[PDB]
Amino acid sequence: GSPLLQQIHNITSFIRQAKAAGRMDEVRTLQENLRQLQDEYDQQQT
Repeated sequence: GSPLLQQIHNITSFIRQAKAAGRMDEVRTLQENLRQLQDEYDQQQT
């Protein structure tokens, strides 16, 4: 739970910063990293 949530918080922040700097490749790969970790977090709780 909580450690995974920390990772999720951090990738979410990195996506915000990458969008603000107009770095598209970085945004798209990080969005896929986030999507995979969010499913892992949800399944562990589900």
